[PDB]
Amino acid sequence: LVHVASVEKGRSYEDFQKVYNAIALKLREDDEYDNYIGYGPVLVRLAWHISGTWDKHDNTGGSYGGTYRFKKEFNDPSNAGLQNGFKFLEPIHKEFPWISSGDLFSLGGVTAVQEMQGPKIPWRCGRVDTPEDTTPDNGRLPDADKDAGYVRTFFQRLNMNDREVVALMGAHALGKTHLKNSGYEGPWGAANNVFTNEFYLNLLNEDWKLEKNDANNEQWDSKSGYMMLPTDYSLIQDPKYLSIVKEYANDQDKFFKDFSKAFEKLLENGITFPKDAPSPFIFKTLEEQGL
Ligand code: HEM
Repeated sequence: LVHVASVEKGRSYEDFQKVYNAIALKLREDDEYDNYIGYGPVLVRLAWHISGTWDKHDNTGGSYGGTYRFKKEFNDPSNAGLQNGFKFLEPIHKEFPWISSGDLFSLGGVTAVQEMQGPKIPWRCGRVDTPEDTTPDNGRLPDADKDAGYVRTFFQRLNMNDREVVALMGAHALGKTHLKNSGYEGPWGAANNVFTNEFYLNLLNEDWKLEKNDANNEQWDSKSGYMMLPTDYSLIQDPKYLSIVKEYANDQDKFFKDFSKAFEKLLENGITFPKDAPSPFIFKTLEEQGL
């Protein structure tokens, strides 16, 4: 497979900045979702799950085709709870019917990180909707009940190295786990709709206790009322991952710079960009525009 990026016919930077502004205004407005966390966290989880199906060996999956819109991927057990993010974006797609599904789903993730005071993420347009038979089969997204060796091996399929894996996992400062979606329950931290290096500081400074939860799954719980998945706690059990966790815990700016690069790479895997194509767009926040 080759997937060539094709700009939506006749659209420029200003068009995409209007879709970003529509998503960001609705993030502001629907602030009550999930006990006042807001939709920002489920939207960056949606952008990672539609990208995370990519396989570097045959170029299948990834964000390009927008195939989450199809039943098979939509109903994947690993995507439980993402229907909420889909439903959020659906009025925005009726307002801007020209944008492709993969461009809308990935842009939702970018808009959410930046509106939650995160780093600017360069974003490229050009994903093209592909047919229902290009939809990847279920089972390509990662399990949470595993160790550092599984994590390393998993992310190799998306050719992410150690630094990129640790930077990307820092998005778990956002939102929370929900028992009915995944068999896990609880937040990773206190400031869960502000993008900060809090995940790393919690992993290094809390007194974590291994416990079983109500779904019979294990998770690491702290006195503070926070939790960590087996795969998160893996990052301090592996010596290579632990030196990077310490780095980001001591330097949020380095975490932001590395997260920015790794998240753009994740959203663009599998896509070939012609050099006639526009450079990556840097969108302004509502705040920068006075809106
Ligand atoms: C080995 C890797 C990963 C595993 C096993 C994993 C697993 C999970 C699980 C089990 C949840 C809870 C779902 C729920 O009950 O609602 C979750 C939530 C979330 N994940 Fe991850 N994750 C991984 C990587 C990532 C990455 C790479 C990102 C983003 C760059 C990410 C972003 C999120 C976000 C923001 C949420 C919160 C969503 C919400 O609050 O509804 N995760 N993750």
